[PDB]
Amino acid sequence: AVPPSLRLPVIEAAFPRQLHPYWPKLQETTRTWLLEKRLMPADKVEEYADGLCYTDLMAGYYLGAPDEVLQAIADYSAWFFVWDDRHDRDIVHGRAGAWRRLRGLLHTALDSPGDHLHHEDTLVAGFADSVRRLYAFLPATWNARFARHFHTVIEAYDREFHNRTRGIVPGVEEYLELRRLTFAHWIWTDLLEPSSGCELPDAVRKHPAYRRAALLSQEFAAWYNDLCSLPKEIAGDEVHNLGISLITHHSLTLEEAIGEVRRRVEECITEFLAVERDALRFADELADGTVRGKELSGAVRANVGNMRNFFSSVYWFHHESGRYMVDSWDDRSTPPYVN
Ligand SMILES: [Mg+2]
Ligand SMILES: [Mg+2]
Ligand SMILES: [Mg+2]
Repeated sequence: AVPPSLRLPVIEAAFPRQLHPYWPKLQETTRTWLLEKRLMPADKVEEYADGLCYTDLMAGYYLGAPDEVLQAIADYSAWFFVWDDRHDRDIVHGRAGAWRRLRGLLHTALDSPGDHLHHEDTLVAGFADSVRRLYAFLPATWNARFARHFHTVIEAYDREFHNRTRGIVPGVEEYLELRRLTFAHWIWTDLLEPSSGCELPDAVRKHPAYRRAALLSQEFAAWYNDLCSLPKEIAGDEVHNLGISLITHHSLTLEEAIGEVRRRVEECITEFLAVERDALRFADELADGTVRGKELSGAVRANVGNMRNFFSSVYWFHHESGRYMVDSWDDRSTPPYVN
């Protein structure tokens, strides 16, 4: 039973969950990949890895993706989570020197993953491994776009580092622009393309309906995460959260911020439903009778479909993952899966 303050009746009724048939293998393989790359201690993987439901999230998102593509996505996503934890630990312990170097190593590895497959820092090598595999599905033009988007993500994380060390709480609009990058909105949007096995031309993917649908899907997830991860981010001295920016600047109380974030989350859903019609109508326009048009039509249709899936997958992920179960920790400021 989902708590009233986090419950979204629309998602439960209009957004039915889906699950990739490869998921059972996905869960085990990703777990093994975390062990082989040494991204987590062997006992924390045994204890927490499956309870984190990182593979569950992506398997309910990228439906119709080839197994190898889904695996690379899941491994990358798992790295993304342990990088968020390393980023958090570097801040609380004030390891600015360690962070700046890692930051630099990630930029370089992003451009040439092969050269960093066996780097001394396992976090860098784990990153290089998943990125190299992601670069093997689609032509170089896609890889370049991916790198370009993730270069921005790293800098956003660096910007987050400086804000938390100084104690600066971003403005509500300053946060919303930063949140699009720290949540990696366009990374997950790009990953839709190898999932449908097709790189979309700019004329297609920058179509207003496609753009808006992709955006709204990411905004919902990012903002619902802020709503659900709020208690664990309060206890961990995290300052990057929509609710926190409201309380700090707009002087809203703890309950006023929750309700305010809820309404923004609810708007995303109904706004998505409106543009989803336009996005799917555009998919029907692409099918002009040609083989090419048919391929582009199917890809967009599958992508928009996965944008929809994200809603249900994220929603149930925040109530099934042990990542946010702060109420069951001995030390609320230190998650047990984090080292
Ligand atoms: Mg975090
Ligand atoms: Mg973050
Ligand atoms: Mg969060």
